[PDB]
Amino acid sequence: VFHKIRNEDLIFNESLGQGTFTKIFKGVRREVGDYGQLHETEVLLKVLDKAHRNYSESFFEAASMMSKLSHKHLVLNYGVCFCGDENILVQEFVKFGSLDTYLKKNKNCINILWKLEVAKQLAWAMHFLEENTLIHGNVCAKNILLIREEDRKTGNPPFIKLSDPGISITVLPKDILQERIPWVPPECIENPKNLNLATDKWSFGTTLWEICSGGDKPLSALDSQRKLQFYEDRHQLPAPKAAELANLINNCMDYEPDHRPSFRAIIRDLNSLF
Ligand SMILES: Cc1cccc(Nc2nc(N)nc(CSc3nccn3C)n2)c1
Repeated sequence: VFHKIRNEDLIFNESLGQGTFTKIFKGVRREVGDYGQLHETEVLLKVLDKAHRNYSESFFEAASMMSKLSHKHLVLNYGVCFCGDENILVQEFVKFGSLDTYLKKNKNCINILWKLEVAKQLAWAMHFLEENTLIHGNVCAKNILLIREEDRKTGNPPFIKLSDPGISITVLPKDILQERIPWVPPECIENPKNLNLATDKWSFGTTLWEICSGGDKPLSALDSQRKLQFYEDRHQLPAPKAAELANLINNCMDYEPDHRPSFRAIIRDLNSLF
């Protein structure tokens, strides 16, 4: 159960746009920290309308279940504000934000070894979730958060976290799932009840395609109906220009869910590209 944060300890400063049925803000939380020190902590606030009850329950149950598994590559949620007509997730503010925007802002001037390190870190997060049999269900580059940039002097790589899962595709409207092709796997387009650990292997492949493509969105030129035809004709994504990960992408985006490799196997594969 999330720690309850009082509305009077939350300051909303900047509107940052929308997620899927969420409104996003930057703000500050006033809190008591270690040694009793009084802090004003930068937070990322995700607002859900309590009138969308099924969506809010799904969102917060997913955030809560993943925050029960503390891990270096999983986002920190500080708690929640049951804030009148809205329920608000109070999350850590990750300094460099979403990875797809970061890669665009850096004009894909990122070397393959950087991409390999981020891919390995996500794979280790996903292996942890797999070992815990916890489905994330919305793995994508917008949900990879860059804590720190590479530091060439120390040799330290970039460091990422995986963000909260959001509303489950088992409750979302079908038209939203189709818009989310090719992150949502073919079996879930056929029936959202096919959500499974295998779902995250597919979406991991799509996310590696994003990373290798400098934050482009696959199939962006296709409307929903052509995205369904993509899957009907069982096509595979084009190799990214950073084609070093094309084989892994295709191996994870296997139309047969039971053939998608374990994250332990994915990590070994990534290591062998060094
Ligand atoms: C540089 C910068 C700019 C904006 C936000 C951050 N920090 C951040 N921290 C967290 N925890 N999560 C996210 C993604 S939330 C989302 N969904 C839809 C839109 N936005 C913004 N960004 C950093």
